[PDB]
Amino acid sequence: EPVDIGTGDFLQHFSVLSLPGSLPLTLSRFYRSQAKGTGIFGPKWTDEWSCMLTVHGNDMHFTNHEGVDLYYRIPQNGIFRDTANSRQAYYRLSGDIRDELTIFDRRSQHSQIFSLTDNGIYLLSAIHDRYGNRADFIRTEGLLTGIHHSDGYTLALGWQQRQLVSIDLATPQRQRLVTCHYDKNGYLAECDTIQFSHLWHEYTSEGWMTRWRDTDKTCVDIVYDTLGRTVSTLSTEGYFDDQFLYNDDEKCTTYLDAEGGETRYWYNGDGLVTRSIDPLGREETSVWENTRLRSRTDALGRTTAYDYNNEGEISRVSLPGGYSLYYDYNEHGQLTRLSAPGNQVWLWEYDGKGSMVCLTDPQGRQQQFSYSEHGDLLRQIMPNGATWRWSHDALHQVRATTAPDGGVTQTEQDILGRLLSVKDPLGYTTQFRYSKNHAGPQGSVEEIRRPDGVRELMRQNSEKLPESFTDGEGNTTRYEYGAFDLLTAVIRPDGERLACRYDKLTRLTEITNAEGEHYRLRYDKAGQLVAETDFTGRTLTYSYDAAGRCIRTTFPDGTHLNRQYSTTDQVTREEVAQGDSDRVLSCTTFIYDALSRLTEARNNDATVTYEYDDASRVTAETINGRRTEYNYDPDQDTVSQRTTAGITECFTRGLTGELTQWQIDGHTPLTLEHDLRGQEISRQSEAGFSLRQNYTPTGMLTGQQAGDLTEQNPHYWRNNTLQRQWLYDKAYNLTMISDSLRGTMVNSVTANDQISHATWTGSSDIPMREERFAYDRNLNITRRQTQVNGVPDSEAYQHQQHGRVTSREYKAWRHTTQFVRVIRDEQTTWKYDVNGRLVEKLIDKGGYRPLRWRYRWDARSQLTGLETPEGERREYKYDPFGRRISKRCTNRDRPGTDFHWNGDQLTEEIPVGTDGTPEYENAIRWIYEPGSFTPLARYEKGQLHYTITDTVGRIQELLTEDGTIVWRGKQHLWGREEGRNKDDAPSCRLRFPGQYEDEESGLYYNRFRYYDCEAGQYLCADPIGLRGGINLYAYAPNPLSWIDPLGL
Repeated sequence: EPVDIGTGDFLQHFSVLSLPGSLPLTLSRFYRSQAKGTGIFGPKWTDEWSCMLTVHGNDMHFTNHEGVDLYYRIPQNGIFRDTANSRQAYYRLSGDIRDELTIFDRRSQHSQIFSLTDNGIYLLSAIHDRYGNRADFIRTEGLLTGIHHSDGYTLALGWQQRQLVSIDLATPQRQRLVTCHYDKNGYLAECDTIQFSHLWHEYTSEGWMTRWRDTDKTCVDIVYDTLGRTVSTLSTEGYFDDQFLYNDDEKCTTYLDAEGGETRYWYNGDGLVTRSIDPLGREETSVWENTRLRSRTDALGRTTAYDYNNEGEISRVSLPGGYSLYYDYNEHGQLTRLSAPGNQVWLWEYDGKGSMVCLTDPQGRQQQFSYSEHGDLLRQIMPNGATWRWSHDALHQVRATTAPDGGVTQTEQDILGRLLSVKDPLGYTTQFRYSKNHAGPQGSVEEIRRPDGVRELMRQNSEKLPESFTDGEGNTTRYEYGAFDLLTAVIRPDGERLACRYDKLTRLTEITNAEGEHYRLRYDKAGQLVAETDFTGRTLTYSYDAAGRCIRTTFPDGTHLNRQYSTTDQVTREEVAQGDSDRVLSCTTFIYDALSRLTEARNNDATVTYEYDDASRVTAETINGRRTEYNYDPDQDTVSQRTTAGITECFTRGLTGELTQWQIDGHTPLTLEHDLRGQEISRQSEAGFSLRQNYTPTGMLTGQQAGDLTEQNPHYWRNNTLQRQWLYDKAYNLTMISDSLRGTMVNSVTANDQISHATWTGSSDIPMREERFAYDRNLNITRRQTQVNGVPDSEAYQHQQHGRVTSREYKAWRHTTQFVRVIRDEQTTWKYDVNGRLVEKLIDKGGYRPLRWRYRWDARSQLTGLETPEGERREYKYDPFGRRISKRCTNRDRPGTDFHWNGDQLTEEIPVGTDGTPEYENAIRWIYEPGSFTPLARYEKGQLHYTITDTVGRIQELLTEDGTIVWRGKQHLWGREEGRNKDDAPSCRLRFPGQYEDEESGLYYNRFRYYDCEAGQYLCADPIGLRGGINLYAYAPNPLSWIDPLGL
């Protein structure tokens, strides 16, 4: 909003200064081209330090920080008392005109004092709160020259020929905050601020701003008509080449944006818009009542209404769909009650100074807050008794926090509020140093000193935007910007560029990856994304309704995905149609209750229902008849008990909400301990299972010990102990693993933090097994070579096209005695359909019959069918949320598997006989904490196994309750599992978080996509597009650093 539609005013509002304290001191500057007001920054600019009351006849005129005028009738006795004006009722004027006048703001509980000067004028002399925190304004020769804050600092304002040139922090420290210059006519020409922007301005003789610019890329030219109305803008880089048309007879203003769109506004006598029509013809109307908004109706006809109480606050909001929100206040305008549908009520209680001392939630639970005399929050008591405490520095910023467990976190900040140091409950200190660029452009550097010795650098440019980041190993990422602070380039530590380009309204239209290929986006006249074409040339098209809700997505093959919405913008129905026939191939329904809570989702393959309690907490999720029930801790809203098929689990949590005990089906419980930083140091079962874990100064998981709790009986726990250690480089890449069961692993990483060499060694210094990796410009795998005992074992080179693997050569060697000869030689080719889905993988094994895989998909790019080299057919089905619920062999003698879920967690794999009968009594239950993707236990036929997981949450060991190691994982870098376990050992198909191995394909099912752990890629494009990254097929650049549990 650069232009006031109701007047044609050019408008600008910029932050100037923001000083922390008990009473925060904030300053800004507001510009209006046709304004007549003056502030501390000269004519045409207004500010919060220049408000004044002036006598006009029998009225007092209040001039606020925008130049708006509110009138107050002077009482017969000349004494104001809680006097208000309905146009802005939150302002309350009190006081005798012969003494001093006070404006109380009901919105903030702050007060402004105005003192008599000259010609019936009351200038701003103080600001204070209800605790007495006060800022005094000192004026000499009529000019504001000093400010004294009760926290203990002072400001000095420097004037030259009655023009403000400087604002300085004077005591207890001397610091320049703002510097100003003016043109030949006295208008503010330049304003450099220490915390915010540094801008220049140019004006006509009347003060009409014809140009403004920043320090580098932004420069805008504004043109006015003879009446002072803004008619055009244009930035030097082309952005916002806009025009403005005015029809004062019709009271209509037209906005012609730089991309050909036309927006018409109809305004009232107060300049408020009563009706607008957007570039697509969509209309929105508003009803005003003396500058007070009473209703608003969108293009769909949905109306939101606002009622008000006798004091000017909103008392009722009527929402589309019959929902109303009620607001009640105390005599000072502080919200004391909020009433929402579903009989949800919040209560706030205030003491004599306006401090919020007690909050009552809809369930009647109370939170008590205790304050100091000057308003500092000192203590908070939660419903369960958990107590937080805070102390504060001289500027009333928090300097120490005591957690419910007594752990203390100390923070230190400077006068500008920048963080200087942090000492955690275990005494580890991180330091932050800042330094300004005194030479050249106005850059700055921030250095981070971590308690492990790591030093990191964070540089800013003259626009105070991130310019570069250098990690603890010296790798530097750089950033470049255009006008309006648009990110135009990212330069990776390896030197490669990622570029972005925008249209004349600053909407992103093109991304260029390091390879040089382009991802393009197209918009309609209203800014809605109507098309996008990825690097593979695949185009999707979108359609929206009158409220901007996407109602159709069109795929290259012709299919449409239609969506219908309820009045509350919730998807009620989804449909799949094909081509020119609007024939429905499938439909998915979503049903909601009277509180708009999803109660049933249904497609052709699954029905999912949800039950709720009065607090809208999910108490039951059912999937095709399989019901999981929940109970909740009454104080923490955490799951305290869950049951599926008669098997009940119990969750016990501490004051902070940490898991302290877990128990299932009457088995011996699992108890867990945490340290003062909240990190788990041990978990334990009296049956015998025991696991200790320790962390680095920055919280890295770095040590694990299992078995022999007290080192009392090493002979008894022989072959049932584990010592594991993880070491990291100064960029926090996992570079070394010590594992008492497997050996030692050493990793080398690239500047992109990608592993280029991984070596496992056991008892011989020569590495037993090595993996060597190379990557292309998009950080996708190219080369993989393996070595066994220092002998070349196999070599593969895969080739990407448009970011997805297309072909690969592979060869393997047999070792003769010292010689090597090729014993396997094969080329693989990948083939994708026009929608970006892998449809064929063909392996030409030289000297053999070819091996071919074929994949069938649905319109949502879900893998519905798989054909093997032998001709067998597997089939998969998914619920309305994309959760695979079943797996069937459609043409052989292979038992199927049903899948049960809790939210995003695969909780049960249920064997299905060839006659289709599920074997619920043989189900394998995986135990997760709710919301977590890391399993803690496994339950099958009354047998409980505990897990030990690595640094990414992957299972490495399964142990019985008494601590016997039964399963041992062994993986190649990118996830291929190949540990050899006993035949009777429990199966463990879980891999990386969210991944499940299908033994019929070797693929890892990963929620929304299937993962190829050999190519390191997914079998189709990311269904969320750019929102998952610019690598649409890649898994993660480093599989020991990042995870992707949803496959997105």
